[PDB]
Amino acid sequence: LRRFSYGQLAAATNSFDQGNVIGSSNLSTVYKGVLGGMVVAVKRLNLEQFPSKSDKCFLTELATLSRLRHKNLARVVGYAWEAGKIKALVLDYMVNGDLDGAIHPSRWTVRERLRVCVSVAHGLVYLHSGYDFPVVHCAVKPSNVLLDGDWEARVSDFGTARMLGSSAFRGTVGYMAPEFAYMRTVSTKVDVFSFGVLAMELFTGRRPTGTIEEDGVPLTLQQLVDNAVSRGLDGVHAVLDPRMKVATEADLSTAADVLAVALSCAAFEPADRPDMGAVLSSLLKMSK
Ligand SMILES: Nc1ncnc2c1ncn2[C@@H]1O[C@H](COP(=O)(O)OP(=O)(O)O)[C@@H](O)[C@H]1O
Ligand SMILES: [Mg+2]
Repeated sequence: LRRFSYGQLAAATNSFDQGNVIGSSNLSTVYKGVLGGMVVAVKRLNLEQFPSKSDKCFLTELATLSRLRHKNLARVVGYAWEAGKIKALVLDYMVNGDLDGAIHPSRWTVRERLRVCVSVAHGLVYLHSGYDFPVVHCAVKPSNVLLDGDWEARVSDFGTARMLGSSAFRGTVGYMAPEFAYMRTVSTKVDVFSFGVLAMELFTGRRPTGTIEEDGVPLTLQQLVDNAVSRGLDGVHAVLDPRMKVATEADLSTAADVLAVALSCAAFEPADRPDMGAVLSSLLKMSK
C-alpha cells in the first residue's frame, strides 16, 4: 500500500483535468492517471462539500480494500491522505469501464452476461467467506462492477462495506434489500438480494426503479420478472433485454434459469434467500 502526495496524484492526472474524469458522483470523482508508467484510477473524495461522509467512505474503503485480495475484486494500489487537501484511493485501472455503461454485433450475448454473473458471484463468495471475517459490500449494483481488458468483472467501491466481527424507488434504492433500506440491517443476505436485482437488470435491460401503476400500486422489477418467469419461456422472452440476441432455445433457457436464480436471491425474507455459494453452484451448473 503506497502512500502518495497531492503533487504526485496531480501530476498523474494532468492536474485533475476534466478530460481525465472516468466516473463521478456527489461524493467522489474518479480520474484516469499514469504514475513508472502504471495506469491507475484516482478516486478523489469530495472533502470540500461533504467532509463527514467523505471521511467515512474513504476510511471504510481504505481499511476494507487494503485487506482483501481476489481476482474478482478491484485492487487498491495506494492512497493519498492530507486532511483538508486530498483524500483519494489509487486503484488498478479497469479499461472497459463499469457494467452500468455496458448495459445502458454487441458482445453482450446471453453467455457473456452469464459469465459476468459468475465472475461477480465469485467476488461475493470471497467477500462473504474467503477472508477471516465476512465482509458485506452493501452497494452491489452494475455501476460498482468494473470490466478488465479481458472483460472480466470485478466488484468495486467498498465505501459502504461492513466487516462482521413513473418510478417507485429511484437511484440506488431499487438494489437494496428491504431490511437494509428500511432498518439498515446488515447481513450477507443483503448482498444476495442486490446480486439478484443486478442479474435481473443485466438480463432485462431495466433499472430496478419499478413503476407506479394507475391505481398507485408499485410494480417492482422483481414482480415483473416473477410474472414473466411464471409464464414459461415465452413469458421470459418478452421481458429480456431487446438489444440482446435471443435466438436459440439454449440462450432463452439459460436466461430463464438466471432469472429464476435471481428471484430466489431477491426473496423478501432474508432467510428465504440462498447463500452466495449455493448461487455460485447454480450458475456454474448452467455454465457447462
Ligand atoms: N478502478 C477503476 N477503473 C476504471 N474506472 C473506475 C474505477 N473505479 C471507478 N471507476 C469509474 O468511476 C465510477 C464511480 O466509481 P465509484 O468507486 O462507484 O465512486 P462512487 O462511490 O462515488 O460511486 C464507476 O462506476 C466507474 O465508472
Ligand atoms: Mg459509492
